[PDB]
Amino acid sequence: TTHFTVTDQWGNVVSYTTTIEQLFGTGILVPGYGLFLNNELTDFDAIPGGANEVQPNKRPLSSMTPTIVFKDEKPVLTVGSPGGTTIIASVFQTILNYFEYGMSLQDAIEEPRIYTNSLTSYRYESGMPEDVRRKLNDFGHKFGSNPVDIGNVQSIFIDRENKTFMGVADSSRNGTAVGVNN
Amino acid sequence: DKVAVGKDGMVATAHPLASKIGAEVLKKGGNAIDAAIAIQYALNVTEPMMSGIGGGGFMMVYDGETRETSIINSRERAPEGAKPDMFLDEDGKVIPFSERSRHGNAVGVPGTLKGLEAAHKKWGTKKMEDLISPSIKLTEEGFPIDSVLADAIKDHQDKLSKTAAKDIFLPDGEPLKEGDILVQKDLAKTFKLIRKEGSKAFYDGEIGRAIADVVQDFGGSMTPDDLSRYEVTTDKPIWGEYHGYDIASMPPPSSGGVFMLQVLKLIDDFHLSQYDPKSFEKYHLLAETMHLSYADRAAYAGDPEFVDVPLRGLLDPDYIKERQKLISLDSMNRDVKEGDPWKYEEGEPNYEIVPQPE
Ligand SMILES: [Ca+2]
Repeated sequence: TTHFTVTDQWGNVVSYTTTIEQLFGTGILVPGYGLFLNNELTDFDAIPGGANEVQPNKRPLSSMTPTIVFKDEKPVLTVGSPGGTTIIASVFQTILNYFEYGMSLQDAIEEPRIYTNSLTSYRYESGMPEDVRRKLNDFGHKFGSNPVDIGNVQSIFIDRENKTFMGVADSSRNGTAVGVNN
Repeated sequence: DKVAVGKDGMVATAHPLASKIGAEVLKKGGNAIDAAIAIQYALNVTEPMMSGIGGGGFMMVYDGETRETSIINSRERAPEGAKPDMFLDEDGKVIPFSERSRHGNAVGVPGTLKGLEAAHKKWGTKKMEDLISPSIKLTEEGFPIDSVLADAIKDHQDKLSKTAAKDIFLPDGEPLKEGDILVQKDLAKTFKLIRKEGSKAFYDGEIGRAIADVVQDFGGSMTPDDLSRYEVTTDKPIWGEYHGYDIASMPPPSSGGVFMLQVLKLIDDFHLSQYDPKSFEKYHLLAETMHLSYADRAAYAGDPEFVDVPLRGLLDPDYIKERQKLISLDSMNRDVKEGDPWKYEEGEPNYEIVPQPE
């Protein structure tokens, strides 16, 4: 999955998450045509009967979370990330860090993230202190002892006080932010 | 760079070449939608493991003229021959993830290209040939791969070794390394076709027939009729409020918007800035909250064309307080079942709650 975002001189704001499911999807490349085919349908539940069971013509449940934050009716911040079920964690933690902690946009993005969807499934990024991790485990959590990168947030802040934009790309890939001055 | 400023526009993407392509569109007077289209094509070439015309996505757009926020939803669909039990073997056992994720039954009908065409019809100001052309050149003439792509090839070499990927990505049996030139002649040919003919070549044409044929070759059921049936949809966002700000995010058939909003609503009353960002207290409260929200997601989230998602109940302030009884620094909560958001809805679910293996 990948997330990107664009703002222009007319006030349009784009926040776009896009995917083929796993890296390279199925791995199948269309013979003669060069494009990888998604494995998206494995986002459906394998045991049927539930909200996200397989049906013909149905769309498998996503966790993609392209977002635009507004203040007084106008966009101020775009957020989104790859990562499957972890996307919810990346996006909410970015928003918490920027608005509740008052971090810079880049610090909000680079702050180590955690994710846990169950009592037996945990992930954390490097920079989570080791002692604190172990103390959380003593308390009942199940963090492993190796970090993993979580998500890949690209974001634009729309600075209406100064009539400018600020873009940030996450360190977890080689993404970049590029401004435009006409 | 990782951080940039600009007066007249801004792009942020996961690949430097795609960011440059989208910034150039803006420098030449295109709008953010034109640039986004060019960026998707570019990422399909340079970051081919992550997205492209073989997948789908959610493109959220705030329109600076109308002041409306809408979403071009190009999520893939199951073909008509898909069946509820297709991920189970004939004894009812779940087919292992590595296997089922490589099989043709996994392939949804792709939407991305129809998504780009819907966005261009609504908002485009540059011709589609201009927006695809930079990516034709990257595909046909090549570019030096980055580390993320080199790593991905190495990590997925077994999967790629089984398909027509192998001669491009694993030449002479060895993954391409960082800095090696990646040439994608077939992908270029495909982009030329789309440049000439539009999406008919894909959804009612030669590319489509090759998609259906290779899906069937790998055991799936997709047909050309599945391809010609597809169209994207346009969604309104799900909205919430946080810290004095209004947040627009992605509704069902994503879980993302509603559960991101729900996490924020659950944690807001704990005033987490009172705790250091790397404190036990912040991490614990986040972990306890996530366990609750992910459990509601497992129970209640799916494609709203088919199933009724209790969006109002999931975010009702009473329901948030119910769930918050289970989020405390005093103890580790092991009561992590879904809650009952339907108490705060008019109706009931039109499905069962079905445990899924982890
Ligand atoms: Ca990180």
